[PDB]
Amino acid sequence: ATFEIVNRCSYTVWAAASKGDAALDAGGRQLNSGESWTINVEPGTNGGKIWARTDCYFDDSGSGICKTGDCGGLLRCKRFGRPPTTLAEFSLNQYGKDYIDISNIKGFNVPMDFSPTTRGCRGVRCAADIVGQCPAKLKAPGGGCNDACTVFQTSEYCCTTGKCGPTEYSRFFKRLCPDAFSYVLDKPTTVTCPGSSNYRVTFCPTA
Repeated sequence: ATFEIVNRCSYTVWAAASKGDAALDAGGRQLNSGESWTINVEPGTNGGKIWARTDCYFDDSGSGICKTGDCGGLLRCKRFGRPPTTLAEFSLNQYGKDYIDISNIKGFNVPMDFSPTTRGCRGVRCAADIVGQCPAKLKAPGGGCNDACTVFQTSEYCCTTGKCGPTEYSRFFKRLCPDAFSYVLDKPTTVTCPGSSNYRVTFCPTA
């Protein structure tokens, strides 16, 4: 499956794609304002994620650091990135179908649209100004808006015991972005697409 990753933001981002234990495709690449990078993700990929990283420096071997989304200091990500990271999440060819969603469970750094380029389902979007409206105690000094598990490390925010409910913090994400996961047990906003669909992830989809 192809995922076209498009940076409409006015600033550079370093796209990242991983299923947690491995890169997807090259795993990472710089996208200047306007650039598009198309990756190929193996069918049957379960638990894939694509995200943006901001204010990165890499040296000539592709080692450095990002202020959001850093995946162990590599340009080419093999693991998930350091919150805060808006997440495009997908599992492909799961008993005949694809599942996609955007999640704020690991915070928000960059607005995002996650849409199929092929027929038979709809896309999802979290494009509100969550960084600018971010509650005081969630603001990440490094840039972006942390989820409350990251900040406070409690069973309630992290949903460790599998029994959490919504919170004042999760409700901020859900109000700004109703169509993205705001906490682990949020009512699902997952979209079912045909097996083997193709996709576009657009950073900053709106002015």
